[PDB]
Amino acid sequence: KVFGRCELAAAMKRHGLDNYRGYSLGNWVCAAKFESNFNTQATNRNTDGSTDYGILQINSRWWCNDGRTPGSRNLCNIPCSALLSSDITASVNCAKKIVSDGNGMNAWVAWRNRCKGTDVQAWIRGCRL
Repeated sequence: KVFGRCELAAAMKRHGLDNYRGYSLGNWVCAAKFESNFNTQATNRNTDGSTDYGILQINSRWWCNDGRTPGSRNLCNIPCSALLSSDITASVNCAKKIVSDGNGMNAWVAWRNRCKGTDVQAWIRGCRL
């Protein structure tokens, strides 16, 4: 399901991502905007061979099991097929973990190269929350 912008912003807010670990809603929206275009059915095979999964783009090397990435850890304890569902509960329950590894949101390169240091509250501008 392709989530709108303010549409998504609301799904996160209630799932508990608005100020999780100290990162506002704006950072989260930006993350998936550049990592999937709000598309939750989005996947992308990485060079290392692992694949990214979800509207937050989460690889199977360190966070989920896809049944084809050798050296998997699956620290989230999931299948990566679950980060494709329209319901972003599992892609949120896992994002928290990743942002609590000690790297913060630096985990997402897209955020370190496109959202970090910019006006990110503009991503929730005009949304009724």
